[PDB]
Order: sequence, then C-alpha cells, then structure tokens
Amino acid sequence: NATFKNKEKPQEVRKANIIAARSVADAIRTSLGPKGMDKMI
Amino acid sequence: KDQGNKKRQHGLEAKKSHILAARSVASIIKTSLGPRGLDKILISPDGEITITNDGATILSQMELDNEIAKLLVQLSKSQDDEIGDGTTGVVVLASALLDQALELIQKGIHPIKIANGFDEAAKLAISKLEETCDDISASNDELFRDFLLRAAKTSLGSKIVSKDHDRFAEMAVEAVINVMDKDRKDVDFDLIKMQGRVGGSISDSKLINGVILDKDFSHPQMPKCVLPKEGSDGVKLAILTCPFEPPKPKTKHKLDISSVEEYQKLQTYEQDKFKEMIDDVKKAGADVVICQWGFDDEANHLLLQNDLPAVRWVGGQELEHIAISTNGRIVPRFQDLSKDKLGTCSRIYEQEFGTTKDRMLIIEQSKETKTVTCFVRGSNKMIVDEAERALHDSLCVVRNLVKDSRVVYGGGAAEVTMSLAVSEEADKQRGIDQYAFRGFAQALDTIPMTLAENSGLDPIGTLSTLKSKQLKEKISNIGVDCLGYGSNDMKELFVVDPFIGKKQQILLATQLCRMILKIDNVIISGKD
Amino acid sequence: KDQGNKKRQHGLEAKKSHILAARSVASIIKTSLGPRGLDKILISPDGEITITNDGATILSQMELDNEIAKLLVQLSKSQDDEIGDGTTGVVVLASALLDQALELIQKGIHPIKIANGFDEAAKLAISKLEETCDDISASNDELFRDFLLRAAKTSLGSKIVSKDHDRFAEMAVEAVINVMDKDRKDVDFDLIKMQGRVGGSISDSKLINGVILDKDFSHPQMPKCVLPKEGSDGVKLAILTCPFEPPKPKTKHKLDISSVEEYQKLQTYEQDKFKEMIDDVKKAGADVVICQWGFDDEANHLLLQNDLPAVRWVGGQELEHIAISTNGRIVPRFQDLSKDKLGTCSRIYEQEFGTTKDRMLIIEQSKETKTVTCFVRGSNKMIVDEAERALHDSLCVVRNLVKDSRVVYGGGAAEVTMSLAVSEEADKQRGIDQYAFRGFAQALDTIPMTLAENSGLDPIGTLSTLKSKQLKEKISNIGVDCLGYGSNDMKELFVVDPFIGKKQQILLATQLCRMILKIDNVIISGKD
Amino acid sequence: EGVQAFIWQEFASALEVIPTTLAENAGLNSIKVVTELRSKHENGELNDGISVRRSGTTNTYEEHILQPVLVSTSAITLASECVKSILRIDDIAFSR
Amino acid sequence: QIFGDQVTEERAENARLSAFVGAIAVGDLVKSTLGPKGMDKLLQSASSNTCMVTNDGATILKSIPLDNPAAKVLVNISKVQDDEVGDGTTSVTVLSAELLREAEKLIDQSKIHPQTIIEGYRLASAAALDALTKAAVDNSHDKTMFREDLIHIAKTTLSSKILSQDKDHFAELATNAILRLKGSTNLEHIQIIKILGGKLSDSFLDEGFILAKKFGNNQPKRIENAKILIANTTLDTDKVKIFGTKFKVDSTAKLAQLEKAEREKMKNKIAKISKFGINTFINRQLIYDYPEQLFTDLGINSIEHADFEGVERLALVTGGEVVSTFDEPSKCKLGECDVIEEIMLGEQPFLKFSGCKAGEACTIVLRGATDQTLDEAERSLHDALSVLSQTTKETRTVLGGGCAEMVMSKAVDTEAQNIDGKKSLAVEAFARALRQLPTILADNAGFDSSELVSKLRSSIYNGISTSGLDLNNGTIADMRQLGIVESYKLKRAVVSSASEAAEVLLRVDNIIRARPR
Amino acid sequence: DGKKSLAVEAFARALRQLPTILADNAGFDSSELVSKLRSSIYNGISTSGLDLNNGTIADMRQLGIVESYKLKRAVVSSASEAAEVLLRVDNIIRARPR
Ligand SMILES: Nc1ncnc2c1ncn2[C@@H]1O[C@H](COP(=O)(O)OP(=O)(O)O)[C@@H](O)[C@H]1O
Ligand SMILES: Nc1ncnc2c1ncn2[C@@H]1O[C@H](COP(=O)(O)OP(=O)(O)O)[C@@H](O)[C@H]1O
Ligand SMILES: Nc1ncnc2c1ncn2[C@@H]1O[C@H](COP(=O)(O)OP(=O)(O)O)[C@@H](O)[C@H]1O
Ligand SMILES: Nc1ncnc2c1ncn2[C@@H]1O[C@H](COP(=O)(O)OP(=O)(O)O)[C@@H](O)[C@H]1O
Ligand code: BEF
Ligand code: BEF
Ligand code: BEF
Ligand SMILES: [Mg+2]
Ligand SMILES: [Mg+2]
Ligand SMILES: [Mg+2]
Repeated sequence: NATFKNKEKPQEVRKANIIAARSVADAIRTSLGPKGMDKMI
Repeated sequence: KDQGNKKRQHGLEAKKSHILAARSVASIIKTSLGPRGLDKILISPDGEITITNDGATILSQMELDNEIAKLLVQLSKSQDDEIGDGTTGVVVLASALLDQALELIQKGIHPIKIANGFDEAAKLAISKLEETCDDISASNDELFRDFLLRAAKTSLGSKIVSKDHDRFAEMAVEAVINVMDKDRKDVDFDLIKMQGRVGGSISDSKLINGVILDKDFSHPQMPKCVLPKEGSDGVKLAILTCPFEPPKPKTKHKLDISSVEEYQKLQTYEQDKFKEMIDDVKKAGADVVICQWGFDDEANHLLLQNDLPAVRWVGGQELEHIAISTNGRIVPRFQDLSKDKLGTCSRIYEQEFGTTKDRMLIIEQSKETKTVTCFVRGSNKMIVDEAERALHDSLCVVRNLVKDSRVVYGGGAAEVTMSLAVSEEADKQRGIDQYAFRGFAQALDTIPMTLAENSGLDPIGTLSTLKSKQLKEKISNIGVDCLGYGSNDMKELFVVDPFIGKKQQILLATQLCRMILKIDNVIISGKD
Repeated sequence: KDQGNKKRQHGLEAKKSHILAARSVASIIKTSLGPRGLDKILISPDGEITITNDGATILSQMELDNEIAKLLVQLSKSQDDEIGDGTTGVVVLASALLDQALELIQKGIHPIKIANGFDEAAKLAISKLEETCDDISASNDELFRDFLLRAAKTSLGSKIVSKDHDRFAEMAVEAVINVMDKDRKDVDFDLIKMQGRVGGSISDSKLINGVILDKDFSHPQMPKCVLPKEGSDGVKLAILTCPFEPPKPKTKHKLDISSVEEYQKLQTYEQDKFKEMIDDVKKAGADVVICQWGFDDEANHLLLQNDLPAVRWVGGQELEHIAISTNGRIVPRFQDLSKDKLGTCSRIYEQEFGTTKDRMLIIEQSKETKTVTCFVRGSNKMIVDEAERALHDSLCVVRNLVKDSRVVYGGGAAEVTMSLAVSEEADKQRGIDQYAFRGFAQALDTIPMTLAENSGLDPIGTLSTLKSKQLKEKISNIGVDCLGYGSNDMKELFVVDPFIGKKQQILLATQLCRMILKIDNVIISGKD
Repeated sequence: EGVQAFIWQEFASALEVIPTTLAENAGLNSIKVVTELRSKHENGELNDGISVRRSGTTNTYEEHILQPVLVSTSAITLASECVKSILRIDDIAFSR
Repeated sequence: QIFGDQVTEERAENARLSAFVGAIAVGDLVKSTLGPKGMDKLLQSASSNTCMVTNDGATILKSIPLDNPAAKVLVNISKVQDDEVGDGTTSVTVLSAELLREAEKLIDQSKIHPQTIIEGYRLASAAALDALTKAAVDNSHDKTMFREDLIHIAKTTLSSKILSQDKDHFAELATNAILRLKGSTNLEHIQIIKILGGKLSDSFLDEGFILAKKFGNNQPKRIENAKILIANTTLDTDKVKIFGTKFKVDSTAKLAQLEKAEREKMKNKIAKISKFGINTFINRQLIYDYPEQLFTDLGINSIEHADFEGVERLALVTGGEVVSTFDEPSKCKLGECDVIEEIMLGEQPFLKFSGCKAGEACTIVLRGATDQTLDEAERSLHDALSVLSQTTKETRTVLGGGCAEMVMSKAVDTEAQNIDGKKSLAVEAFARALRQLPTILADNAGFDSSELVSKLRSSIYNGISTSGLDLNNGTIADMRQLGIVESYKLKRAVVSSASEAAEVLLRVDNIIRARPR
Repeated sequence: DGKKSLAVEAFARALRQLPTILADNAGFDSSELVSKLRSSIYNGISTSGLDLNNGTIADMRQLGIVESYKLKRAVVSSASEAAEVLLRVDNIIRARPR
C-alpha cells in the first residue's frame, strides 16, 4: 500500500533495553530452587 | 602460548553473542528485502561511494570485525556466486533461524541436537517445494521467452533500475539466449561484456550486438563509419596480433653493420617493408584493420591512403570479442592474411559522447552474435555502477532458468509453502524434533512477514492470510500484496523466482546454522 | 625595558587599524539602531545568556581585546550613564566620523588638524539644534504629561517591549513624576525599585504604589491580607530595627550566676520580657510589624495571638522603602514606639504566584507615594531582564525631560538639521576646514541612512528627500518613514528625542574622535 | 481475538520460565518436565509440580512444598508492571 | 580584528540558523512526550546511577544540557509554564518551536523581514488567544457540576503518563485532594509519600492524613478522641536568648544546685503545657529523654520532630495553631481528631490520624513496583494537582484533544483575511504552527496525522468548534461529549508563553559567546 | 492516487523554485514575481518569462532567450535520477578510513 511511514526509528532502543536488561535475569537464573547456587561478590 | 591478549567464550554468553551478532547484521539488510526495499550507501576506506540493494555487495563492504558477521558476509557471498540473486535474503532466513535456535536452547535443548533437527525439517521443505514447483522449458517456445522474462523482471523490482524495468529485463533475457545453447545450458559470462559509461539516463542503456572498446581510429583523417563496401557480404576486417613495424628477432640482435653496403640495404629494407604489410592486408581483401599492438608513423599513413581504417592496440579479451562477434580468425604474422579469416561484421562507427573528449567506438552485427555487450548509461556513476549490478542480477536469474527451468512463485509464498508443510510434520514429530521443525518453519515466516513490514502491512496479518489461503485451497502460490494490485497470487501478478536458486538459499542458511551451533568454544587473539 | 613581547604602531598602518576597528564594532550594532532594529544574544563566559537592543549593554558584554573597541565600549557606556538612551547610536556616529576622518588623511590632511575641524563643525550643529528645538514644560500641564509620554514611547520602539509599548510608556512617565519635583528636577532612582519576576507575559507588568519584598508573613497562622482596621486612617504598621529577642549588650557578657537566686530571676526575665515588646507595639497602636531582624519562637507566637502580622528580616533599602512609602519613622528600641511614627499604608497582602512555592508579598498605598515599584513580568527570564532594561531606558528619557524640557524630533531628522546647517558653513569655510565640516556633516548622514537601511529604504534616496524637504520648507523636523504611515514629519508621527541627550551624544562621539586622532604612536605589551 | 490473544498467549508462555530454570538447575530435562507437567496439569491442578527431591513431577502440596500465596501474587504484579514502565522508554538521552 | 581568544560571532544568516536549529532541535526532543499515546525518555546525570524515566516535558528540558542560546530560551520557557500552571510544559515548547520553524520558512525562502513576521504573529496571537477566551465556557457556579468539570481535567491531564492506565482512579484522588483544601493554591499542603510494592492502582489518599515519625519512648500505640497541642518550642536546654550567662560557683555543690536547677526549668515548662489538657503533644522541635519521660508518665503522647511543614499539615487537619508560648493555656486553638493510630506501610511505621476537623492538608500514598515508576508517578500526579489547584483559582475551561488550538486556528486563519500583504503570511503561519499540535498529537498515536488533522480542521472549519481527536478509534469525535476539558489558563498560557519565545528570538540578528573560563 | 499526488505536486513545486532562485539573485521580491509568472503560464501564454531587469515578466520568445532543448531536458532528467537514488537510501556506512 502507500500510507504513514514513521520517519523515526529508535525502535532499536527498546530491543536494546530488553537485551541489556534480560542479561541481568540471566546471571540470576542459576540461583533458583533447591539446586540454586550462591554468588560470591 | 601467548596467554595474554587471548579471550575465550562458551555458551552462557557466547551463543547469545553470536546469535545476536547475526540478528544485528540482519536488522540492517532486512530493510532491503522487497520491491519496496531500500539501498545502502557504503563507503570504501579510500573514499569510494557506492549505493546498492544487492545483499552480497553490502555485507562485503561493511568492514566488520565480529567473527559471526564475517561468516554471514560469505553466506550472502557464496549464494551470489552460485545463483546471483539470493544475497539479500539468504542472510535474513539464516538469522531468523539462529534467533529461533537460541530461543530453544534456554529451554534445555542441545545446540547440536537442534542442528540435526533443522537439517531435517529443511530437507523436507526443499521437497515440498521440489514437488509444488512448475516447469517452463517443457511447455512452449514463445512462452518460455515470456516466463524467462517474467522472472528477470521480478528479479529487478527491488532495484533503482525498477524505473525502466521493462527494458532492463528484456535485455537480460536476450543477453543470455545469445551465448548459451539449450543443450549445454551453459552461460559463460565472458561472452557477455558488461560495460557501462556515463550519460543520459539509465533508459539510454542499450544492448550492443558486437562490442565497444575505446579508439580514435588510428589516423585522424580516417573515416568515421564503415559501409559494407558495395554489395559485399557486410564488412570484412583484419584481426591480426602482429605489429605494423619492421619485424624483429626474439633472442638477441646486434645486426653488425660492417659498411655502407649493408646499411644501404637496411635503408631500403624498412622502407618497402611497410609496404609488405600494408599490401598484405589489402590482398586478404579487408576493409578495416584491428591490430593488437600499435603501428609506426609510416605504417599508419599508408593505412590511410589505402583506405584501411585502423585500430592501434586492442587488449586480449578485446581483440577476442571482435573475432567471435565477426566470425574471424586471430592471424599471427602478416603473410597469414586471407579473405577467409577476416571478420564478417556488419558495421563500424566512431561513437561520439556529449562533449567528452574520450569518444570511443563500436562494432555492430545486426544478427544475434555469440557476444553481447550490455552498454549501461546513467545520470551519475552510482546509478550506473548499481544498474550494472542490477542488470547482472537479472542476467543470472535467466541463466538459472535454462539450467533448471523449474520456477516457484515467490512473493514470500514459496517460503510459506515450506513453513506450512514443515510445520505439519512437526505435530507428527513430537518430543525434541518437534521444537526444531516448529522453529525452522517459524523462522521462515519472517521472510514474508518482512516483506509485509516493508510494504506496510501488518506482519501477523498477512501471514495468517497467506497461510490460510494457501491451505483452505491448495499448498500452491499465494503471495504478499507487496505493491498492491488486486490481490495475492503471485501467478497472476507474475512474481517468479527460479527454483534452483531458492533451494540453494534455504540450504545455505540451515547449513551455516548447523556450523555456528556446533561451536561451543571460541579463542580469539589480537594483532601483535 | 622588556623589549620583546612589545609591538609598535604609527599612522601608515596604525590609523587604518584603529579606524577600521571602530568601523567593525559599528557594523555589528548598526543593525540595532531603529524601531525596526534587532537584538543580540550575548553570552557570559560563565554561561549567562542575555538578549538586548541596548547599545551600552551589548558592547560591554563583547569580551574584546582591540584597544580602540575598548574605547567605543566606554563611549556607549558613558553616554548610558549621562542620559540613558544614546548608546546604540553614539557609537554609530562616532565610527562614521572616524571613517570620514581617515578618508581625508590619505589626501594629505593632518590628523590633529582634522580634529579641530570636527570639534568646530560640531559646536555649530549643537547650536543649529539648540535653536530649532522646542519646549514642553513651559506650554501646558496636560500636554506636558502627553509630550513627556510621547517621548517615553518613541524611546521604546526599538525594544521587545514595543509589543505593549502603550503600557510600558505610561508606566515610565508615572514612575518618574512620583519621585522628583518640578523645582529640583531631580529623579533619584533609589526612589524607584525596578524589581521584576517571571510569569504571565510582559503585559502583566504593573506598577506598584509601595514595594514588594519576599516574606511568608512570620507565623503561618497569620492573616494573608490586612484591612485598614475599621474606620481608621488606612493601616498603621511598625517599622522597627530591633530584634524581637531578649536584649543583649554590645561590649561583653559573662552574666556571672552565683546561685539559683539570680538564675531564678533571669528565668522569669526572658519570659515576660517577650511581653515587654509584644505589648510595646500594641501600645503604639499598630496593625502589622516590619522588623529588620528575626524573632524568637516565643516572640513570634505572641505576635500571632495579638493579631500582629509580622515581617521577620527586611533589608536596609527594604525597610527604608516601607518607611518612605507609608510615611513612618525607623524606630530603634522597643519603647520608642508611638501611634505617630507608625506607617500609614493603605493595605498589605501576601501575593500568590502560579504554584511557585516562593510567594512573596506586597504593600500598596492608592495615592502616589514617594516610591514606585515597576514590577516586571515575562514568559521567560530574558524577556523580563530585557524588558526591565527597556523600561529603564524610557524612565531615563522621562528624567531628561524634566531636567531640560527641550525636545528635538528624531527619526533621523534631528541629525539632518545639523548635517544641513554644518554643510552650509562648509562652503564658507573653504581650504582645509572645508573638508572637515563636509566630513562631520557627512558622517552624520549615516545615522538617518542607517535607519532607512533597516526599515528597507534606499539610503541615498531617503536622505535626498529628508534634506530637500527640510530645506525647501524650513530647517525643521522631517524624519524617515521608519515604519510607514502617511509620510515624514516626526511631529505628526509623534517621534521625539530629548534635546539634552542628543547634544551629549553628538559631542561624546566627536570628542572620542578628537582623542583617537591625536594618537600617532602606540606601544602594547603582553601578559607576562 | 487477534492482538489480545497473541499477547496473552506469550504471557502465559512466559511464566513457564520458573519451572524451566527450576528444572534446569536440577540438571533435569526441562522440555521433559515442562510438558510432563503440562499434561499432568490437564487432569490434576494447582498441585502437580516439579520436586527436586522426587526428581520428576509429583504433587507439590502433599510433598509439603508450600509457598505463601502472597509471594507469587506480588511477583507477577510487580514484574508485569515493571515491563510497562520499561516498554514506555522510547529513547535515552544522557543528561547531567 | 576586535574580540579575541575563542569569542565567537554569528552574523545574520549564521545567527538566525543557530537559533532556529536550536529551538527546532529542542522541540523535536519532546514531541514524543505528548499526546495520550506518547512515550517516556530515560535520562542519567553526573551520578550515572541516577536514571529516571519521564513524560514531563519541562523535566526533560530542564535536565538536558545545552550550549545553544535559542534552546536554553525554550528550556527556560518550559520551566516558567511549569510554574504558573504546572502543566502544558510540552505543548508549549513544541508550539513555540514550530512557530519558529514556520518562520525561517517565511524568511530563508519567501524573503520576508523577521520584524514583519513578528508584525503578523503579534496579530495572529491576539486573534488566537482571543478566540480562546471567546469560546471558553466555565462552571464557577454550580459547585456540584464544576466537580464533574474539574475531575475531567485531571482525567485527561493524566493520560500520556503512566497513570494514564488507572487514570480514572487518580482522577478522583487529585480532585478530592484539591477540594479537601479548597483555597490555598499552594500544593505544599498535600504530602505525597511513596513506597515500593504492588500496582499503582494501590495508591490512595488517606483522608485522615498519615504522618511519619513514631511517638514517645513507648507510649500508647494509639490515641483516642485525641486533643492535640501542636507546638514548636525549644526542647533541649533553654535560656532562649540571654546568651552569655555563665555559672561561676566556688564549690561543686553550688554547681550541683544550678544543675538540678536547669532540669527544673524543664519540669516547669513541661508543666505549663500539661495544664493545656491534651492527650497528645506534637512538637516541630525535638524533645530529649527527660522532657519526654515527663509525658510518658502523664499519658500525654510525645511526638517530636515534624519540622515546619510537618506541623502546618497537622495544624490544618486537626485545626490547631502552631504556638510556642504556653505562658497561658486557652487563647490557643487546640487541634483534635478521632484516632492517632500507628499503621504499617510495607515494612515501615506511620501514624494514621483519622476524622480530623476538615483536613485542609492531606497525604497521598503512591505505590509502584520500582523507584522509577514512583518518582514519575510522583510528578505525573503533580501535573494534576497543579492544574486543578489553579482551576479553583480560575474556573474557566475549554475542550482540548486538538479542538482548542484548532479553534484558534480557524480564528487566525480567518483574521488573516483582513490584512496587509506580507504580514498576512506570518498570520497564516501562526494558525499553521498551532495546527501542528493536533498533528504531532495524532502522529504519536500512529494515525495518518496529515489525513486526520485535515478532517478535524474541516469540522472546526465548517462550524462545530467542538470536535477533537479520539486518539483510539483514530476518528474525530466530540470532546465536550468525551470529557476532555482543559484549564483555560493552561492553553491560554501556552499560546501566550510561546509567542513571546518567538518574538524574542526572531529579533536576534547576532550571537556572541565569550571566552568560556 | 492519494499520497503519490503530493510528490507529484512537490515536483512542479521544486521546479518552480528555479525561476524563484533566479529572480532572487537579481533582487526582486521573488515570491511575488514568480507567482506572477506562474500565473501567466498558468492561464495560457506558456511564453512569458522573467525579465530580470525591469523585474517584470515579459515574453521570452520575444526577447531571444532561447535555450537548448537537450539542455533543459537533461536537467529535468539528470536531477530526477539524483533524487531517486538518494530517497532510496536508508543507511550509510563509512569504513575505517586509512
Ligand atoms: N522442594 C522443592 N522442590 C521443587 N521446588 C522447590 C522446592 N522447594 C522450594 N522450591 C522452589 O525454589 C524456588 C526458588 O527459590 P530461591 O532460589 O530461594 O528463590 P526465591 O525463593 O527467592 O524465589 C521457589 O520458587 C520454589 O518453587
Ligand atoms: N514484485 C514483487 N512482489 C512480491 N514479491 C516480490 C516482488 N519482487 C521481489 N519479491 C520478493 O522479494 C524477494 C527478492 O528480494 P530482494 O530485495 O530482491 O533481495 P534478493 O532478491 O537479493 O534476496 C523475491 O525472491 C520475492 O520473495
Ligand atoms: N518610531 C521611530 N520612528 C522614526 N525614528 C525612530 C523611531 N524610533 C526610534 N527612532 C530613531 O532611532 C533612534 C533610537 O535608536 P535605538 O535603536 O532606540 O538606539 P538608541 O536609542 O539606544 O540609540 C531615535 O533617536 C530616532 O533617531
Ligand atoms: N484523551 C485524550 N484524547 C485526545 N487528546 C488528549 C487526551 N488527553 C490529553 N490530550 C491532549 O494531550 C495534549 C497534552 O499532552 P501532554 O503529554 O499532557 O503534554 P503537556 O505537558 O502539554 O500536558 C493536549 O493537547 C491534550 O489536548
Ligand atoms: F536484492 Be537481491 F540481490 F536481488
Ligand atoms: F537602543 Be537604545 F539603547 F535605546
Ligand atoms: F508533559 Be506534560 F507536562 F503533560
Ligand atoms: Mg532479487
Ligand atoms: Mg532608544
Ligand atoms: Mg499534561
């Protein structure tokens, strides 16, 4: 078709946030449950 | 050894990285897949500016250091090599696959076991297509010419060339017919000089039934054009690889001159010797001379007076096309002339160009020679240099159609037939291979969806329609309304992709996946 | 000494440099002379952004190292000091003069002899104006108010304020009448608080017949407004410079406490001591307290219960305006109260402001006090800070009109009358002073011409018209159609510049010239 | 229908991460326990779960694996709300 | 030469550009933070770990560093608008900037003097601003109707922010919280207290007023029919202001006397207070161990440290008066309420007063799942409390959702019929820029803005002057019919505060930066 | 169609900017002059042009201001190509210059 373009695109900022954010709940995943292991900081 | 400056990756991260790196290469070129696609300005570190919707070309130019990308660089490349049209797409499909593969991994699946899953589901799709495809060669002769064209056209819709896609298409169709035979089915691209120069618009891009080359025509006084020389069989021309200069050894020299005796004989030796050649060619009975190497001031003038237009210095591939174009023989010495080894061309003119002091020349033939010269023109370099690669793209899809008259209707539908068929076999799979098959087919869906995204259609929407319609009726070919027009059905719409290529593509991606996945260990060092 | 890092200039170059440097400073501000002028964003090295058509202000802000410019910086400044309106123009005239002076120099004239030429031709113009000028004070009372205004207005046309120039003008007219007397003819600007805050537009800039100050009104419970306290003579208010806290020495302390005896007496000492003050003010019979320094928690509460709104801490100039505004006396100790030294103001309210948690307060009076407070408002800082200086400009032209009711019609015509008269005396001069007089008058012509340039009129054109018309009729006042309207004649148009200022201006430039020209030697060093 | 269904569908699919990572940490076969638990959930109900002890899927209420109902309530309540104030971010300018 | 050492000059063409670009740039930063379908921007200061997400225009602009005058001018205009009305912070920059954009057009490619572009604008503004007043209906009278009016303002002034979700909820809170004052336009009377945990929909306005700081050493954990003495007086070593009083004795015993002597002053003052007959004594100041012990043993509850604002709040819910002189009970309005019970807000001690004498001071408790959500819901609310707080001090109202400005457009686009030559163009441009607001509004939502606004303008063109943009069906429905009212002061402020911006800038023909230090 | 039209109108618009820029340099109120010109060529004539001296709009064929057809045809062409090749760009990549 031929209608509204969205010249703008910081679409990427969202996926970027999600990925740079999901990487957090990653380091954690390992410590869930009676088989979860502790972290040493 | 060299312990420092050496990093290591392995799964937790690693796989994410790679998968993401692919995905990202993709995100750039996805906006270039479609007849609504867009090009990308790439700049050489030297400063060379290019502009092109061609997949391979883009990813080759992106000077990039990520190892996985380096791989997709070749993925689009290899495909360009084997077919000539996949490029932009092969990577898309590949990435989608990876994202998909990864997704499963965080659910407890083995990377290598997903691999085998994909390879399998793939082989299936290849088949479900190899069965639904249609044939052209074996159906008609005037319709073969048409279908063969209706592909070249579809193959150009995603290029700046699109503007005048009628001509550029019928040009590519022709250019190939004229240098490959229905039996050998071999298109040797050395028999097709893809030469382009600036000027006019891309519209003034014609096809030459001979060759071009750049020459001032030896002596200025010489004529500009060349008639078939009264009632003769067209024009005859000399095709010699011997210099119009006094013959010399090839081992030593030192022609010792004891006295005025011999120097007196050399004197008159070179003198009439120039007549020994100028005569020689006249004898074979030719109109114009095309010599590989230059002539002397004397020898040139003679070629003038004797109405023998000349062509000083003509490269290998050059001289050679002038032969095959005009049906002649490449004559060594001078005495090896003869009216029967000449070139039976149909005309020769010195072509003018705006006010450009260059002003090359041309050699026509009227009847389809065994050499074509797609001579591309444009308002500016980039338009040309792109339009040439755009022409090339089509010329390739025309070659693939003789090497395999099989055709599949693209518009995304070709990829929907797989996704549909492959997903069916998923339910029967169950267990682990179920996730793989679902995945493979699922990645595929991104191809049409992306087309919808670029043509302005809701992805999930066009997909459900394309899937339903291509099921509620027959696992046929119902594509995306990429441009509009009535409705789907690439057939009516005349959207066609050569099968042979499509297979290659839907393989090259799964295979490339199958490699990356097997990588669970990485070790990079620096540049000491 | 210090031979190095020390340069020297002298005539060949030198004079060019200086002359040009002036000229260039000029070229910037010329585009700001006129009711069609434009402002200039200046930025402090700290980061402070200002925007203003004011001459002096601009050239003060241009952090500049050229010595001659440094001089024009003060030239516009000094004039601002003495009048308050010249600024933008005084420099223009000065530069023009210099260019002119220079021009002659390359024809063999002595710099110092041109000087005396200019000083002379000048003195003449000053006279030819001092004669053609008109008078206001000695003519009427309602017309004085009008003329005095018709100047303030003309004085504002080249400012952002222009928008609402009706109000800003009648405001400046008033603000001065109310603090200077027809006899002394002295406007002390300490009697006019030029305070401005943000909000609304510049339109919501009113004039306050009292003062403002920022106060929460001591105790929160306190009322917000203050009535004239039933049938009384307006409101009465305490004006004390003594703190509502237990009195203390001013030399030492060490109130030695031998035993519970005396500590028992101090105990009840501070206690009722707070009543000794709270009572004291009640006795003088006042409504509200305006104390220079803060009060204690106790003393405050009491002021509450006793319906005594309070004003903790009020600056010098602050407390002082509250006196002169309300006709009161600045009372030292507490016992020095009395119903006859109070402040007979007409109202007091705690003024709200948008949602700004600040929320200052005000003290009105109804009848024209001996203190005005032009309270400026605007949509953004810069508009305010400019509008305040814009207000100031007019307030000054109103002060100059009482100090010399003489008026000349500007619009450039005022400068044309000189150029005309001064040029006449040129023909009689002959010889060297002829070139000077011609020059002086010629530089002058740039003033109106520049107005034409900015209002979009051909310079040479408007000049010939302004000159012819102001000669073919009478060496009167025919100005430039700066805005349009019917035609020239600043009189009808109501364009007026106070004479007193105009003289100063047309002097300050010639004098400054007279200095620069005498400089034939320069010696600059660096910053070791 | 349409949009709302796909959204919900994924959200439902999301929650399965808790059992998947649970099962994963146990070294158990996620995909196995997932499904074995989905089906066993088709008949059984809010009791059929993973138990590291039993190393498979059994009743997690009878195995005394009790979890305060509030915990899971303000777990999804918070997470689900969080994403919203994240998905709302459409640009990021560094600003000091 | 002249000038020097890094000073930079921008003449005509240059200056004008610097300016235009700046403003246009600023505007194009906050265009997304408008419209009910608008988005938030995340930012982070000198601490890095000090992020924040927001849809408040003025917020973003206030933070974002800039070197460009013209931009700072716009930033600043935002803080102003943010002051006198608490809202429109975005709508103003945008309309301000778009007007400049529309101007460089009339200059760079039409060749019109900026002063004449001002001439036109100044007129267009008159007409525009006018049509507003001339079309703004109010409900000052009928207090039972203006409640419905006022609640709509919050309803819509809250869309676009996170709260747009449970907007209806906060709608009431705001309304009620303002009404519970009905007077003081100073919002410092409403205390907002936030704490993580659970949905925003869990936020509430304790009509009984909550307070932090627990009372007494271990006093009654709940008062009954409380009679409180709200006071602010020195409660750790007196002698108020006699400073210089030394205690020279000739023996430790004479010290021991004077020592218990001081500790007596406390039992004295503490007594003069007990004489006030109260079951609760709140002091702004503190109250050390001993002066407290007294109370713990008299039953009077000691709730110390509530600063200045902390008392004023209590003194408005309970109805008491500050006081610091107990030199005589009575003549001191004592405050009262039904209960002063201690409650717990997610891991925290608080004092839920109840049934106070018409609380003209309230507490709103905000509940979000992350500090980000709170801090934004914080102002996202303030953007409501501020308008409403003003509309009670300006009952006039007008319909937004495009409508308002679109009306001012048809106004200006009309008065541009009687005009001179060039000026007209600036005038037409004004209405044009104004029209860009509903455009940018619809844009963010995702419709073919061009097409939608042209439909809108068409209704408002041909009568109606009520239609607006339903940014959901993407149609153009009746705003008065949809409760999308907006404060008149607000819109009038934008159309004004912006025009000023424009004029101050169009008038610039040079920029000079000095040698920054 | 709908949107397309707009680009079309824009073309003629840009084209019109040529006489504008032409008149601009001369020093006339270009906006005003070109609008006069376009008005004649609008309402028939197709011959009037800009006398960049009286600042009026006189007849060009009447004033010997002919131009090669190849020239103008070239401009209107060579430019449109420029446009298309650029509008089609949705990314730019500079490599590590050496
Ligand atoms: N006996 C168990 N068998 C299987 N799951 C259990 C068992 N006991 C507790 N768990 C799981 O352990 C999970 C994670 O706990 P933990 O790692 O401590 O993180 P948190 O408790 O903070 O979620 C709980 O959600 C619960 O489902
Ligand atoms: N005219 C069209 N209508 C529908 N589909 C088309 C059309 N033109 C090309 N396509 C789709 O786009 C694909 C080509 O993408 P393109 O952008 O040309 O990159 P490449 O061809 O290099 O992969 C075709 O194979 C087909 O799937
Ligand atoms: N309204 C006007 N019409 C004609 N001349 C005016 C008008 N307004 C100001 N002028 C001229 O411009 C001069 C003021 O210039 P301005 O730009 O205000 O700088 P300054 O007043 O600081 O020199 C007046 O003295 C007069 O010569
Ligand atoms: N429900 C809605 N439907 C259409 N327009 C609305 C709606 N709610 C508020 N608006 C519009 O939102 C605009 C204000 O956007 P906002 O992001 O709140 O910026 P500001 O900071 O100016 O409030 C106003 O023009 C108002 O008319
Ligand atoms: F875009 Be492809 F190379 F046809
Ligand atoms: F421009 Be001036 F200072 F009146
Ligand atoms: F962004 Be606004 F203040 F609603
Ligand atoms: Mg292709
Ligand atoms: Mg002035
Ligand atoms: Mg708002």
